[PDB]
Amino acid sequence: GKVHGSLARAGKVKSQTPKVEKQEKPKQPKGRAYKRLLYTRRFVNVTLTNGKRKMNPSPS
Amino acid sequence: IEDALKVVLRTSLVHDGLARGLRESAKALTRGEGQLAVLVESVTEEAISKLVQGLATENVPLIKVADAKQLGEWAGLGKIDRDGNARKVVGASVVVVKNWGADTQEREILLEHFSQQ
Amino acid sequence: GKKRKKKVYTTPKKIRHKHKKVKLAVLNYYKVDDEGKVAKLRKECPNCGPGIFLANHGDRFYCGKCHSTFATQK
Amino acid sequence: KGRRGKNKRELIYKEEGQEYAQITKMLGNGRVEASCFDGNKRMAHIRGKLRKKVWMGQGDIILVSLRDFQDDQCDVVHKYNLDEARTLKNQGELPENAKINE
RNA sequence: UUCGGGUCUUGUAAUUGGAAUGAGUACAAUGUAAAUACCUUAACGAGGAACAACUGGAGGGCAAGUCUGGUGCCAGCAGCCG
Ligand SMILES: [Mg+2]
Ligand SMILES: [Mg+2]
Ligand SMILES: [Mg+2]
Ligand SMILES: [Mg+2]
Ligand SMILES: [Mg+2]
Ligand SMILES: [Mg+2]
Ligand SMILES: [Zn+2]
Repeated sequence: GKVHGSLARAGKVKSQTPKVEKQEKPKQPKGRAYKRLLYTRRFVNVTLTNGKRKMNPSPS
Repeated sequence: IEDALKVVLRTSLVHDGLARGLRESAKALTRGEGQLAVLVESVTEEAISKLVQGLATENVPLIKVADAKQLGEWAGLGKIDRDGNARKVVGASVVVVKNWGADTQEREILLEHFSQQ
Repeated sequence: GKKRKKKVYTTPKKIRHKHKKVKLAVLNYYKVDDEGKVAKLRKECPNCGPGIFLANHGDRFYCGKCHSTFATQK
Repeated sequence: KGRRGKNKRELIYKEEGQEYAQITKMLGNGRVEASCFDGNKRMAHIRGKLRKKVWMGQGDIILVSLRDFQDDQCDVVHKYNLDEARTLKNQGELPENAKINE
């Protein structure tokens, strides 16, 4: 109707959200190895050349 | 053996005259339409085969090939789709040629042997 | 510019008139005379042609190849 | 000024923590006070989506949702415009000690 | 003549190997008043090297999403603008 239930349930969206499980996500190399990964990501494997970096773009 | 039964089935399929199943076979053989009639030995209770034998004598010639499963498998029942036999199960258990289609090689020879000796 | 009420029905149900899966109607149709002649059963259609069996209901034998043509008393 | 605006419904029944109430007087700052049909005078706040979109006045049966932690206050949700109020009186979900007609 | 040798390099792969080693154990010894611990060192101690890095944040300020789904001026977020 006007409202599905009692408004101000004090935690409504948390109570009702579809709780999606976490993923597996193989281990990221953390430390200087993270600098490995990231430096290779940006400055030697140059990915987007036109205009700006646009790094982490929306897939569409 | 039986390499022309496939061929004549395909030729009649070209002209769409296969009395598939049994009811079409009966209605056609009571008429002067069915040319070749195949009933298989692998029929349960043998009443249908017995009736086919009684009727076809009366469109007289028949061929008594057994194992209708493979018959309807390659008699033109279903669809090949990919390379071969793309279906769960299929069969006819009785077939009748009403229209010849093609000719050449083995049309009336083994029918003369089987039905007219 | 309008919200529609649900179509509530005061009607129990009407289902598809299912066709009857008849098991071997031809044995019902024919009659074998001991490995030889074979007779047919209950009529043959003159309006449609030989081989088309007719319908048994009562005081009338009925067509169904050309259904409306033949329904006559016998 | 309807060009600036966003531009036959049915009633809605109370559901497990909300009640029909009759406004007794309209208070300032956008608040209001209503008798709930329990023998109680509660303080209702005019909720959003409601403030200056649809109005309300004294002597109007109107739906209000309670807040589970502080019963003494509540927030009004859904209004009833004088004809399904009679229907509300008819269906008997709320006591008929309060008739409102002009 | 389109090629295409990747001919020279860089990256990306739940493909695939053998190297190297400490956190931990622990012979001992040293270390100490006595000792722990460190500094050495036998033997042990890496495969997903589960021997797993969190904490905040991705509108601006301010580096980073106009991706997905959920809620729908409610819940909430937001130091300020919102
Ligand atoms: Mg407009
Ligand atoms: Mg309010
Ligand atoms: Mg670790
Ligand atoms: Mg956050
Ligand atoms: Mg995070
Ligand atoms: Mg930024
Ligand atoms: Zn007829």
